[PDB]
Amino acid sequence: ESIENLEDLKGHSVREWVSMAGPRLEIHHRFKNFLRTHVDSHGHNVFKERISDMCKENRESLVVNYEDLAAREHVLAYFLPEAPAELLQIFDEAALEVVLAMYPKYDRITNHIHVRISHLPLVEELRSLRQLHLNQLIRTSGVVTSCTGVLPQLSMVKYNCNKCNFVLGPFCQSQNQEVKPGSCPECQSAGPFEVNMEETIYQNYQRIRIQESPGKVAAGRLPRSKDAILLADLVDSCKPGDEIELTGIYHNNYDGSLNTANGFPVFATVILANHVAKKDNKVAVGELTDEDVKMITSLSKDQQIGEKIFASIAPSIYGHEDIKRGLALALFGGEPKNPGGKHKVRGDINVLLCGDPGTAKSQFLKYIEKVSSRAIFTTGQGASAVGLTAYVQRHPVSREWTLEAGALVLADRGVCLIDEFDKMNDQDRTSIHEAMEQQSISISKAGIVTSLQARCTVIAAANPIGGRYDPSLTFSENVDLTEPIISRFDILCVVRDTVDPVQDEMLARFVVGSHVRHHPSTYGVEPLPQEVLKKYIIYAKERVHPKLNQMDQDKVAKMYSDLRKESMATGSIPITVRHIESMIRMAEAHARIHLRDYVIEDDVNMAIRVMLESFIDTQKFSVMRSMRKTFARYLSFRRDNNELLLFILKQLVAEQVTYQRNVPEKDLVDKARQINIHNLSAFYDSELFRMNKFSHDLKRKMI
Amino acid sequence: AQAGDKCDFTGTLIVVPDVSKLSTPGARAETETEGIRGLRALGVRDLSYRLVFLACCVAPTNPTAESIKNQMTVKEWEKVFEMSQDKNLYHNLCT
Amino acid sequence: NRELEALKQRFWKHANEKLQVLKAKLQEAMKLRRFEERQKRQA
Amino acid sequence: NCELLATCSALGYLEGDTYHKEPDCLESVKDLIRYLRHEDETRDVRQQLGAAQILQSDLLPILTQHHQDKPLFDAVIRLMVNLTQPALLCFGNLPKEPSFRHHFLQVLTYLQAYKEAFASEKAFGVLSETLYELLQLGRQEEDNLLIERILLLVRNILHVPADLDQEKKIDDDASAHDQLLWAIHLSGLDDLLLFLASSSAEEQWSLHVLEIVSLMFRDQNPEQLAGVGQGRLAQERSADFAELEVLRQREMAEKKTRALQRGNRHSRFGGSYIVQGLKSIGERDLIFHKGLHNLRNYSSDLGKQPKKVPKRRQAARELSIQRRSALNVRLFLRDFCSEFLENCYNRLMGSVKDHLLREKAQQHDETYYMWALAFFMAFNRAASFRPGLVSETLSVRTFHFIEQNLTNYYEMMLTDRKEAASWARRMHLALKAYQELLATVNEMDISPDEAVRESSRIIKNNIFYVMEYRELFLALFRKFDERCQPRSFLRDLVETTHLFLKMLERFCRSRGNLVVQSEKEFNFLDYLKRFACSTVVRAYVLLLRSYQQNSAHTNHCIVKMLHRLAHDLKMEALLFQLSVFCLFNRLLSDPAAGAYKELVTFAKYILGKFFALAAVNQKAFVELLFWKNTAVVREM
DNA sequence: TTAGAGAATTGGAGAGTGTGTTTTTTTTTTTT
Ligand SMILES: Nc1ncnc2c1ncn2[C@@H]1O[C@H](COP(=O)(O)OP(=O)(O)NP(=O)(O)O)[C@@H](O)[C@H]1O
Ligand SMILES: [Mg+2]
Ligand SMILES: [Zn+2]
Repeated sequence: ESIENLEDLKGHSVREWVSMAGPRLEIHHRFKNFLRTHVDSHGHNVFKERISDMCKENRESLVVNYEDLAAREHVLAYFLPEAPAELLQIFDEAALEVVLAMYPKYDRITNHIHVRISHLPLVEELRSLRQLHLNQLIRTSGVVTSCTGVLPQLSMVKYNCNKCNFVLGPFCQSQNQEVKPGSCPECQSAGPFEVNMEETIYQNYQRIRIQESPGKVAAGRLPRSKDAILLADLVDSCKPGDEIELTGIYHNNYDGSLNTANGFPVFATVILANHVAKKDNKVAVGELTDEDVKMITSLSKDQQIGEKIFASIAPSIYGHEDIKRGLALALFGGEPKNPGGKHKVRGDINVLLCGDPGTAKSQFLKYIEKVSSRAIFTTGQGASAVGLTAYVQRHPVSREWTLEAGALVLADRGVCLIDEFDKMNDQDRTSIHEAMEQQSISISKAGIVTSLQARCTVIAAANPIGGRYDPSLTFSENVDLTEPIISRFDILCVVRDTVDPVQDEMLARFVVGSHVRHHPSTYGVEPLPQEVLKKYIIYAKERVHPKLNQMDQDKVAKMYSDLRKESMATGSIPITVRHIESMIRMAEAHARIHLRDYVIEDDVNMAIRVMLESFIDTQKFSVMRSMRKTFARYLSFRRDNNELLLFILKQLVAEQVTYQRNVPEKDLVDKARQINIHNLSAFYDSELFRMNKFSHDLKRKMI
Repeated sequence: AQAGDKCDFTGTLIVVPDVSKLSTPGARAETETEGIRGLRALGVRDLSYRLVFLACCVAPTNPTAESIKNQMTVKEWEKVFEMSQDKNLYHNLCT
Repeated sequence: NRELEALKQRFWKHANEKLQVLKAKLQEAMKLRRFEERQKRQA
Repeated sequence: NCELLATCSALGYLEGDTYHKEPDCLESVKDLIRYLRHEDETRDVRQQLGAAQILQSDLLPILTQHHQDKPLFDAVIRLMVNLTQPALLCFGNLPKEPSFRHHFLQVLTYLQAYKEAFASEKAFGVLSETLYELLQLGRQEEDNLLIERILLLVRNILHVPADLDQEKKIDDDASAHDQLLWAIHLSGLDDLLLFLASSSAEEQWSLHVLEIVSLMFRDQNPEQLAGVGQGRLAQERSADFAELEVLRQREMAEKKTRALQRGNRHSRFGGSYIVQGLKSIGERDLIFHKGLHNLRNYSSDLGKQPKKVPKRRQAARELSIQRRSALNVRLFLRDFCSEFLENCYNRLMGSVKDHLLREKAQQHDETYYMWALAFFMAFNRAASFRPGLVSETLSVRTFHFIEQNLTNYYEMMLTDRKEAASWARRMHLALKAYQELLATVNEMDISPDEAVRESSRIIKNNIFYVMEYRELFLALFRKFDERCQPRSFLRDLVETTHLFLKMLERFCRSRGNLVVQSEKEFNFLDYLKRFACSTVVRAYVLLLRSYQQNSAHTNHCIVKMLHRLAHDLKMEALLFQLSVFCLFNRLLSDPAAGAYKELVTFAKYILGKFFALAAVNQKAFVELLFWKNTAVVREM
């Protein structure tokens, strides 16, 4: 059989070389070995795990990282950008017969597997593409401006003879011209032919136009653009408005239309795609590994996970712990539901940050834009009603009316960030009512009558009247927003830059510390790393769906009723059900933060606390004392419950010592799981059992 | 060269045919003044012409750390060094 | 010129087409592979 | 493909500037030789190995860095000889069908690549060092075999046609052949070739060394080569500027003549005229449409196209154009000619003629003999002339040898139809050698030595006494064909005929020379009246058509012979022809007519004689139309 | 030995075939 070789030395060109049988077989064997022997830094066989995660979901597409392909097999990384079509075909075959070794019945699911190359280091600016890059693998970035529909393209076509029954054998379709038979071998009739529509093999096709991102280099200049072709599983990888990162072969062909347009032998160009990522969706649940899931689920075991997550939001901002808490609950979000299959209620949580200048509200919005996937940002007069919701336009080539996505539709399962919300026009600001509650955008324009989905969490920032918040007035008395728009915000936040010299010293020292820490070169818990937090959020929003079975209905109802009573006398607006459902959503969000499948009393207490503290913040400064006493005493500011566990421990020890004289941690937690006091960890981190000389050990379990 | 720039171009004025009128073995034709006639490639059509400036060079008409390190000649190095060591450079630069 | 060179050093302290670079730095590793194969065969 | 790829890749790997060979590389090259010996008729293994560039990639590094491994080295030498074998030998003949001609072209392309690669000086350095050791040793069958294969490798690399589409290179830019010659010079193998030619101990290689020298000199001609002094570069700079200046001025003048020919109004500026005194092809007068400025110099073929003459009727054309080699290469080649003429010519040429006598030479090696006989004799004539250095080929035996070869090539040209052009090229070589011998016997009369003057008179007496050297020119003119022979052949033939008739005139006018051949009486004008034939004047006029492109000496020769034939023999009416009169019309209407004083004066003389005859009678116009035999005496 | 008449081979001119060909409504942003 054909003999193995040193690959990198040859007299041929690279394309000719890898086309020859000997080196083709050697490349095939090398890539097979690379797939079956590559390991992570920790020693995990990477591609066994990736192939199993592919064959479970039937994704029929294997993503490979160049930055370790180069580490394992040098010459394959050498030939890949030089002869990408040939090497990628060889990689596809090798990957297919590796996958059919791991899962022998997978040919029932798919007969062909595509190797998709990622993290290609030879990135190129979109306007910097030249003739030097032709027929080579490139990586570019840009915003998708246009997409065709997903269309069937011929791939292996059989032609019925124009005068008889015979099928002329398969022709491999190209992207340059429609392949044709000429004349039939059974009888040499010629010219037109019929495609056998049943036996012909088709492939998915989608042509997209991408241009430079508006903020990248187009500083008043017009942006350059390129066409790209997506084939097979790469279709529907992107939509218009997506900031994609595209790897593909820069391919060119003769175009007579361009020749007559320019008066020169000018060849059209197109990118044959090989991988599509997105620069906002830097992490996705379809890309999470078993180790990521393991370390996420290990982090959830920590009782401090709520505090860690709250401290992990915008860690370069001092203080504003209530703001970080509310933003965490909105960032994780509640659970949507439809009881009875006839009555929808939203799961998403809306936040409004009101306050005076220099208080990091816009900075919070920018942080949320950076951390969260599918996020968008807009400001004041820059936004419009039509752009926020959806717009109807003459289609560029068809010239028929077409509906197009606005802000809240492009963020249909993300976050829409609206900075300086008080300064919008009323016609712009009232457009988001349906999107904020009914989570649809209904359009009746130019013959289009349809409703789009807008399941978006709106987080907004604003200043009060005159810029400076005055504590002499209620929130409603100085915000200038109306009740229908205020009540749609689940969480109301007030930030005030009041003078307090010790707090000013702490804040200023932290700000100077941030400035010296981030040179180019209230937390008390330490944050998570932001990469870990992104993985945690994207895991929790998909792999967890908190259910509700019991939440102490009479407690919440009593709380809501006297909250309505107190609000009737003052200046913030708990419209009837929206605040009840805000509490339900916040309890579900807290359960999601803890990765709980079912909502518990602690989550309900947290939701009640958030609602009541926000409501107390909206009161006049003189009224806060009476209001805070009213809700704090009766309505469940459940700080801690150490006394019951102290006397339970003392009772159990008294009985045990009496028994001994005439595993105690197990004895303690048995009575603690019998009585509704199950969160025993607070008792162990509290001094009440310590000055009673009790202590704990997870190994010995003696106390 | 970008739009709005005032630039000096050097090259040659060339004549460019109406390529839409020419058929060839490579590719077919793609179809107010008269134009020329009689070529085999042109067929029965008539070929018009237009003037194009084939620019071999472009420059303005009036003109990073690595870029600074390369551009700074010895006189400029000495000048910026003397300015950095200039006492009361504050008031000197203000004036 | 030592102080001027020190100013240049401070400037460089603050100071902080690629297919061919890739090919060269990779061809170094392939040269290493050839050398190691040759040594192992000749040993 | 796969087995050949495996076996060739098995040989060795190249690291930077060094080559490391695998232990079984000897058996690998033996396998490659085995595949080459069992090729298909398409030369498939040669094609595949050339495509793989295994010669450049592996064999040249092995030659230049592992020549100490002798059993590998000789196998590598034989393999390179087989790979570099010329395509005409590979296929037997130039093919005539598309597929095999494509195969020929592919093999030839890989030969271009091999020749480009071998210009690296280390290859010929190793070859020259090896052959130096071998000739010091010279003796064994394997040793002389290795000498033969080294010489055949040098022959093979020298003998490839240059692909002048890619070698589309200007006046004295170094071609691939120039770089190869410079590599030979730097390696010192030229000194070994000189040693082989000068030494009497190994004369069997003299024929091969003659072939090597004949392939070294291909672009060059001796008259230009001998004049390359050390200060020639500055002179050629000024000459290039002057030539560009005159070319540009000539083009500007031609542009202005065209501009004044057409009007200053645009093309569609209409208007039509009738020329009342000029009948059309019908009965009515001609209607003219192209304007008064086209009428100012009216011609009745302004709107017409040329005729498509068929393939079997088209004239032959020159196979080369005179690009000079680089000036350093020209200096080296002049020095090589000097050393070859001084140290090597007599012994080598005697040895080659001895090889022809022994009849072990190949079927056309006397073409190389006659090439050298032309080239180095003409080199001796240029610059300081010395017959002593070149005495051997002045023998009458060489004249007889050239005459029999030329007549044999002439007969084979007239009979061997399928190969007639190559026989014409061989006859041209023989004619050039004959011309140069006429030149040197002319030259030595000017020398001051009485002994060589005696030798000159001896040679002239026997050569003009023997008739077959004399009648050969009439034979060549009578069966000259433009369809087979290029214009350079006719130019050389005219120059040779003028020189021969000049020397015969001088000999007969200074000495009696009363008998020829069995003696029979002889006079000079009797022989000159043989050239008063329609075919001869037709050929001379055919060369006269290119008077602008002809050299000044060629114009002098052609007008001198035609003026002799018209005036002294009193046969102007033979030259009365209408094509000849069109030639005279273009000559007289030439803007550069002042540069051709002898030609225009001769044209006016013959035209005046014609118009005298026309004034005598109207029959001259009809007789002017058709070529004419000895019945021309009616007109005279 | 040289030149003209009868027979053989191949170029291409011409016939036939196949194919190609301003003005109104509705929206959106910005200008006053
Ligand atoms: N507690 C804080 N910690 C760190 N930086 C802070 C803090 N408060 C304010 N800043 C800084 O203040 C600057 C302004 O932030 P920004 O988000 O624009 O404030 P703002 O709330 O939007 N004020 P305004 O736009 O007038 O309503 C940023 O550089 C913040 O980092
Ligand atoms: Mg702000
Ligand atoms: Zn059929």
